[PDB]
Amino acid sequence: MADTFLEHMCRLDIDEPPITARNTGIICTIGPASRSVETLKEMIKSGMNVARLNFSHGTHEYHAETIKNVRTATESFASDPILYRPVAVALDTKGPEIRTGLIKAEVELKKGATLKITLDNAYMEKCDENILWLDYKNICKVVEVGSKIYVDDGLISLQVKQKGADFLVTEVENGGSLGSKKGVNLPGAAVDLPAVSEKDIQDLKFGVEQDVDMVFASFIRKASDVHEVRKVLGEKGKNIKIISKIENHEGVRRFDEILEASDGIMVARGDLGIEIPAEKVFLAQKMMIGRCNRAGKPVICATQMLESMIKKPRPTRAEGSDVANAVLDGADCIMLSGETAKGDYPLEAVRMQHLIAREAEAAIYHLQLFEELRRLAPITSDPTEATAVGAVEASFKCCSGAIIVLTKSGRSAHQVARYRPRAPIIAVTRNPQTARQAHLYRGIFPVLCKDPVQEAWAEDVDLRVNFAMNVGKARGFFKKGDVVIVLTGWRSGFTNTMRVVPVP
Amino acid sequence: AMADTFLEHMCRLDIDEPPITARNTGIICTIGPASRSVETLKEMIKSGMNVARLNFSHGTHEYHAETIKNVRTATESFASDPILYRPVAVALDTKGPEIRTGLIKGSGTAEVELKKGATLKITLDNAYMEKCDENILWLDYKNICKVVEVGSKIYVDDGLISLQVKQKGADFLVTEVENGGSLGSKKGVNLPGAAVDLPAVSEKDIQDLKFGVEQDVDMVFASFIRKASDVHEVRKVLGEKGKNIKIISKIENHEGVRRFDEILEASDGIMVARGDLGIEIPAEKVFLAQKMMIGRCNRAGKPVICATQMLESMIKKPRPTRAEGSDVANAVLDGADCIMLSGETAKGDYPLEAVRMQHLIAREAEAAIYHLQLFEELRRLAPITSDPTEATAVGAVEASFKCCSGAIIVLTKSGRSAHQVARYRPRAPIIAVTRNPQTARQAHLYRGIFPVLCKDPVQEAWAEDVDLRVNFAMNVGKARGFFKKGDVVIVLTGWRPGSGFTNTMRVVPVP
Amino acid sequence: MADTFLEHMCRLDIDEPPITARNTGIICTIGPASRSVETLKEMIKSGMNVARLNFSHGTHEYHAETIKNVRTATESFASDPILYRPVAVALDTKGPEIRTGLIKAEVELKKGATLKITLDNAYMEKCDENILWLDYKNICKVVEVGSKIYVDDGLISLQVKQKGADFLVTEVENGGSLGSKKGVNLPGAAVDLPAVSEKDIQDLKFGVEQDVDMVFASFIRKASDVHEVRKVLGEKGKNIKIISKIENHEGVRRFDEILEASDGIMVARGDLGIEIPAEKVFLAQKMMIGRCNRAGKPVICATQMLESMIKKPRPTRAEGSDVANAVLDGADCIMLSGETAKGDYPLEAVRMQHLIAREAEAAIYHLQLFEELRRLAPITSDPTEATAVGAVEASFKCCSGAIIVLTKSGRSAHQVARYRPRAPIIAVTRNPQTARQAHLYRGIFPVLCKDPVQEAWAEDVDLRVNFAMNVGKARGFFKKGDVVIVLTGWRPGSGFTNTMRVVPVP
Amino acid sequence: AMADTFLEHMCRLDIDEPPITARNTGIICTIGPASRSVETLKEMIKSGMNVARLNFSHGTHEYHAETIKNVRTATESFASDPILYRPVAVALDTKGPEIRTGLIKGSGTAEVELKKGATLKITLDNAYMEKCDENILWLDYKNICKVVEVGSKIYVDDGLISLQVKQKGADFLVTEVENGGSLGSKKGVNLPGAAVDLPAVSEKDIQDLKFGVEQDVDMVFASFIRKASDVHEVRKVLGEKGKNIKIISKIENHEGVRRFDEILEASDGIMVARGDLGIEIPAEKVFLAQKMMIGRCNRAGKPVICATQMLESMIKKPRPTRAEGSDVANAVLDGADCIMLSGETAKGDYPLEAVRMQHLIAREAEAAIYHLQLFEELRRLAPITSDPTEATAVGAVEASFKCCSGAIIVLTKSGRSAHQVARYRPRAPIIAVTRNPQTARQAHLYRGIFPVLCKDPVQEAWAEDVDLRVNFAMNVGKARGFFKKGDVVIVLTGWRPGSGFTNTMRVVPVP
Ligand SMILES: O=C([O-])C(=O)[O-]
Ligand SMILES: O=C([O-])C(=O)[O-]
Ligand SMILES: [K+]
Ligand SMILES: [K+]
Ligand SMILES: [Mg+2]
Ligand SMILES: [Mg+2]
Repeated sequence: MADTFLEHMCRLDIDEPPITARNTGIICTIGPASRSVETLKEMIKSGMNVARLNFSHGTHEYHAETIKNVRTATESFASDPILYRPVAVALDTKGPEIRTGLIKAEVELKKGATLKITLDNAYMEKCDENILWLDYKNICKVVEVGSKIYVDDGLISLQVKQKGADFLVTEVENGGSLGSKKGVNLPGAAVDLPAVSEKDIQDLKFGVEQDVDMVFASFIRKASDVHEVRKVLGEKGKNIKIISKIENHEGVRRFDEILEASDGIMVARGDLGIEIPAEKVFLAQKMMIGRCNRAGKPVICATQMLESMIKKPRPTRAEGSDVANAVLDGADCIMLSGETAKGDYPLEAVRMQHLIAREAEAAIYHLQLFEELRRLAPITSDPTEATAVGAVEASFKCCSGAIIVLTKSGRSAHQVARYRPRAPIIAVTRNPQTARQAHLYRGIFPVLCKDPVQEAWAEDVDLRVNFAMNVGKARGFFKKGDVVIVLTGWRSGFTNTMRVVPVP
Repeated sequence: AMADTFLEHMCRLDIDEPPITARNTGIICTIGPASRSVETLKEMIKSGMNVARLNFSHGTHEYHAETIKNVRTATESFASDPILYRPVAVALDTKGPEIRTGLIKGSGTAEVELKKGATLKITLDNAYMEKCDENILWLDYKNICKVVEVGSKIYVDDGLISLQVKQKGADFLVTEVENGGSLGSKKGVNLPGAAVDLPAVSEKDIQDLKFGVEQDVDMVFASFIRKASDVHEVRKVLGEKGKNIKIISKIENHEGVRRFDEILEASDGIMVARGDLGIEIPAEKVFLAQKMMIGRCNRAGKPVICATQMLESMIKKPRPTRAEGSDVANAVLDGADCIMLSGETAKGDYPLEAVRMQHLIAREAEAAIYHLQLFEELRRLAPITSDPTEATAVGAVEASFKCCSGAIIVLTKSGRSAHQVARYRPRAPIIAVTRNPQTARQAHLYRGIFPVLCKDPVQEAWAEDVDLRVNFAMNVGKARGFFKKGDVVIVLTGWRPGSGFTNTMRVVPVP
Repeated sequence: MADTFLEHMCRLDIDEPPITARNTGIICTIGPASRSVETLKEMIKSGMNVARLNFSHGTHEYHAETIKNVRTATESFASDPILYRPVAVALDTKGPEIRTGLIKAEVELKKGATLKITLDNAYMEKCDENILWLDYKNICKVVEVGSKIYVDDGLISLQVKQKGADFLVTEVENGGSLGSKKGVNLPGAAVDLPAVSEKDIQDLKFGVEQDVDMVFASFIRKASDVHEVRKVLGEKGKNIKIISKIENHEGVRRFDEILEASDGIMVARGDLGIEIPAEKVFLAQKMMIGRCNRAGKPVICATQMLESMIKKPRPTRAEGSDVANAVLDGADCIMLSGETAKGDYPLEAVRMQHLIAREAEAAIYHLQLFEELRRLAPITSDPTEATAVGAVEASFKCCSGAIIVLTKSGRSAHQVARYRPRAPIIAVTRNPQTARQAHLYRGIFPVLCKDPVQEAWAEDVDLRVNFAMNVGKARGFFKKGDVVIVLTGWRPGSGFTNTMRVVPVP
Repeated sequence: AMADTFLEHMCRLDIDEPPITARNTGIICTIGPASRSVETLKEMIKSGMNVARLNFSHGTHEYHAETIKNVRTATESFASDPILYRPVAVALDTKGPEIRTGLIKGSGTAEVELKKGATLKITLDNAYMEKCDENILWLDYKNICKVVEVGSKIYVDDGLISLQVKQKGADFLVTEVENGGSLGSKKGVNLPGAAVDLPAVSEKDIQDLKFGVEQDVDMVFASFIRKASDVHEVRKVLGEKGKNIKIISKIENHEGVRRFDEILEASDGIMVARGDLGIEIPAEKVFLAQKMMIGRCNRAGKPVICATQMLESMIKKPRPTRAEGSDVANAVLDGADCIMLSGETAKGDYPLEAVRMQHLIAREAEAAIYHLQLFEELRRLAPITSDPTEATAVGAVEASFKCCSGAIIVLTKSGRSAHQVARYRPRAPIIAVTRNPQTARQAHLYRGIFPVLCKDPVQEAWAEDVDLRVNFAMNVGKARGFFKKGDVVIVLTGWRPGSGFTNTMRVVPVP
């Protein structure tokens, strides 16, 4: 509304409540703190849209049981289709990780002490303060004397003092408590591990068997890595979405070809901020969100967004700012990892991301955003593109309560979301996978129609539209006499009709 | 357009890029001796005329009834092909509170020379009303001595001759010529700064407006409007029988500019009547008033006409001056909905060349509009509304830009749906399909509306009817060269018959 | 101040007086109506800044006398250095003109009649309704059956029906009265003539001898044409400004290379509107003005701006609009031709351009114009460029009465003018030619300091700044207590303007 | 800032593009046990500390006098080389109307575990002020029972523990534990929504402020400012002797946000004190208040500080969390003049790494600012004035962008000329040359200002005095790597000594 971004900031009002709808999807990592069906039901009620399974840990049998619990909780609400919320399942691959071994349970590494790194498997369960095993058998080929090795989210740091043929002698730079099977980072080293290992192949086939909705591919460095994951999913998994995790320097450098090959991007800030200087992570995050926004592809901001809530019921002020600014940047989804997998306050963490995301969406400077997105998108002969941007423009003109989109594949609703309306996008589908995957796109509130198909086209259209009207009324997005925008076809790939209709 | 700044947009204008076929700006032609025959009117229509203006400053009711007959005979000679038929509107331009001189005396030369520094007596004695000459001039404003004083300036004939009042009398004035010149018969007089007390709607005006209602004219151009109550009185004369006739207030004096907002609110549209305006206010200020008025009409979504002397030299020459070509283009760049020809078509030697030149310039200028900025500004200065038709309109225009559509096709009964699209100034032509002949004629007032009159019978099933009128628009656009099979067009329709229900926008390929 | 151009337009107010200063230069063509010392004096008082001498007509002896009269009229005001106005002298070359012979007097040409065009010089003084001689001797090699030939301001038009050896048989398409020695246009034909004829070389050498300030080079088609003009003016004329007249299709197509080679541009709309379709001239006009504004080179809009005032004391409404829109477009100068060379109301024509230009300058949307000029202009290590744009920003911030610029060559003042401040740019120089050429630049009000040079540089700066203070007070540009911007150097000579000061008017 | 849109500007951010040497955002470090020794303060200064914050919520006048002495000793250890000397400001942060609990009892564990649903009695009986435990909790707000009601929430220890009042008494409250946790001694208590009637300026605060004046502090961070009259009270206490001390109002409750405008008018600057603010208002609204206040301070040209938990994890860890890296960067991108460290430097294990991290992030964020849009908007929202100083400042900032200058050099007495430059947010560092030590330290409050203290005697020739100080600035910039010989800088000077005469801008090559 204000004519400048500065005036817009000056008018932000803490006493102005936001609208009901929350447009940014929330991705929760499942683990011991959130694995029970009972807790999952509350997670869903608190706002979880996507359950993420971290395949860096756990057996297939452990993950099959998590998936089972997630679906039990999700389907416990299916008896009321107007209130049912689809919940997607994401498989986050291990990828080319480096891990330490088992502590012979922690030991205290002291700054200045010597610590020897061994590849001898006779020590893989006998790590202590003098000797440390790790599973990267080629480490001696890629690090030099003077190299830095980081352990456990980059908190422990070691300096290589001597390099043998199959061992390293290091000095502890930043010490502290060292546990078992901790992650290792070698920034600057040309780590030669494969993008898709044999474990990754087994995990990906398991995801197809288990009917997952998306894959979060760790440590993607180039387009050929994405093509490899895509080849493994094969024809049977061809509709599974591949989200490439950017988390090293090469992935940032090669981001454009990775984006073109991917269905979406995760800014995987944990590893990313150890691989590049921490003071540069915000630049990469904003670069990648902007480029994904410009391309109309989903982008996830992830890792440590509410980290202190693993142990505290309230977040720090930096965490509140970080969630809000991710939404203001343009992130389609935000994510929780330890805060929901292992923390003491998993439901409070979900509710806080819901609350902050909703406040941040109300603070977006839509006047400039809508202008620049349209200026940066080319002209096209696609009738669905023109109808989508026309519908969004109409939605700003009448401050509609929603844009209702009927969609089989999701494509129609994605095209609308790319132009970032303020109003929620109620995407009506009969395809359950479409409904689960639509959570990746900002603004899309998927609803799963279960009424049988009508033989007459016009009748089946009116049925799904009335379904959306009832969902919107039930959720409090709008009320009788409000005005909504409705996008339909006139005959998949034929969305070309916009109607401005009052809610009955 | 596409450059990120207006300055770069200017730098990229290319005389070698042809414009599109469609011409969006309406052309209003004043009919007179040079254009009155059915034959010539047929060529005027072919050349681009959209509205025939009848100037009631001259002519009897018999005379104007015959002009209207000939306009309609020429217009309906094209009706046998509904695809190519062009509606032609009829406009009545009132005389209003004009001041005119008398006739030059029989003896002597046809015109008298008023020489700088000479004395000239102005009389109201009717014994001189047909014996005007270089010593004594009669005029028909019987109260003129009451509203002028010594030192007052009096202008005669398009402001070209100027007098200064040296002595005031009971029923005369003694003046000194300042700007001399040749004086003919029955010339217009202006008293800038004087409080002229003639009514906005005279007894003659009432009879003319009542005549216009009976003859079924489409619009009235109301001369010398100074305030909203002037407009209301015109509206009251037109009454219930003429309630659908559009009132265009002519702004031609300082008070009309001063009270412009209330006049615009009461009016259906505005004419910037630059002839009288440039005499009532300093000539160097007219462009300011023009740009202010076009801007405010654009903001309000009401039609605005730029009028008078746009191609003046073409009264005697077959090509216009460079100033005239620039004037026509800048009126369109300003945002005028219509442009107008007066003497160029009513009396000049090249009426068809004048119409053709306005059609050519307007089309080039429309291609030069910086739509990127204009569309953004119109949206920002337009309020949010709970009106579904308004949301649909702006949504259709945005979609029209996104796919570079060949047209926006709008089914409309009253015209309103199409006018709401026109207010947002799409590049593409707006084909307004109506079965209402008056709607089709009045639609010429709005930039970009190309009205087509469907004469097919109403199909029993609404959906079938709609598709009939859409396909009619498709045939018209293909025939006029606006688009071809496989192009994308925008189509706006209602959800039920009647006015007020336009809520549906479709992006469809042309068959 | 409005946030949108649309709202800016809506707020234009006919009752708001403009400031006193008029920033757009007025160029007047001198001719029979305006040649006398007595009239030239009134032309200067009415606002004429540049006297244009059209070398399509007249002998060197005739033009030498014109120049003497201009300088007599101009120096008649030198008595008072604070009110003295410099007046430049412009030579407008004949160029590759095509002219008909002598009728030997006018004939009528009827539509549909036959007219024969001959190169036979026996008929050169025997033009009539049947036979017409023109001086372009290769015309048959460039025209084709069916081509259009335009005579006399494009008002008569002929279509070639038969093409011979030294002959053309035409049909009269647009008739009318035909006098002697009228101009011919062959739009679409690839005319062969030199851009610099031998007569042009003698005329340019004459201009150097007469100390003219600028050359208006007719029918410039390419950069090498401009190079050839520069070569002829030579070392002796190296400071004469060369303005290329764009008036054919080739000049528009090759505008960029011509602008780069030129000191400035004239949009010569008369010939241009016959060479290209009349409805396209406004596009060429705004293109060239925009490109000249972007390059920071002067651009003149010319021809038929107030044409009806050749015979009438007031202009038409389209002529009022044309002058104003030229200024709104961004033209640095506007020009009068027949209106002052030969018409009945030369002083009224000048006064009207002065009045319209001032009203138009007050209506410019400076908020957007200053934003876009900066965006399009490069980052530079040149200190005077940075100082100039800093001075313009400062002038907008404090709504200053003027920007005062001391300049030897003009360049420092030209750099300010490119950023288009609202405030007048008082350019103080001791170089009289600098003072005359500065009229080419929108906003520059040049003043000629005649005081001797003070031994102390610092005192000589203050003296020249105090001179501008007195000029601005006398002309009513500002009053004591107003704030102005002052631009100066740090050491004497050209190329050191790096100092901006905000100071009260004493 | 070169892309035509903010979105493309984002798309072009390049992690491999190194930033300029200069860091423009001031860093304020809270001093405490971790950072109080002279040896550590010297390393704090080298790491980037610009302002030392003394937290008067804790410690005696003796303690704070010694802190001030050590800060001055470390700062003046660099004074031998005036080219490299960095001024360091001293800030006094008042206790204000704090509410705190008592000491945990000596018996049992050091902290007591409060369990969800347990009963906890709050008492005002002083016999318990050092005997708090899991059943009884003393606090020091003797009027608490008069401002809370049954149902009210009471928060303890950074809002981490929450209690609901279930029963009221004359000197006690019975509460139920809502959010349990480990309770230590002398923790902060918040009563959001309650009408706490503690004075803005207690007698203790008055003694602290008077001690601040006597110890020559540079600025005061006034806690819990709710209204302009609170600010006027601080200013009156500082009095004539303290009239040059800058008052920074800390906004940390709902009423201070509500009355922000009148507070900002009365204050020299603002601190967004997010610690208490995020307990007094919902945590999810803090970012809205932060961005509003930063925007309104930027619009007003007054310094704004973003404070609290910016690098909180670094109290215990040598690297920050990803959210902490993003928070610091976004504070700078919002427009914060300074950023602050609290426990990170006052008591943490990694004070030097925390300072260095803020310096590294702020420098990267400053290179990412979209100056193209920022400079346009700051100019559009700023008034036209006859103030010649203000016109000179915006002109130098425009010139700095035009030639990509290495610095803007500003000679200033009071600092104001350099403040006026900083308000328009140049990319180039502002080297503010002053002989007033207090001006130099206070200049750290303003984004972009690099203060340097000239220790040369005044030259009798004004022109020679200017030149001496400008060349000092040249040598500073070369030593610090802000520019080299042949680079171009902007120089602002006045036309006579004293404040208010800045009116000269020069573009000069670096000698
Ligand atoms: O030569 C000229 O000035 C013209 O043709 O307009
Ligand atoms: O006082 C403070 O600094 C706070 O509460 O954030
Ligand atoms: K993983
Ligand atoms: K010439
Ligand atoms: Mg009139
Ligand atoms: Mg010419």
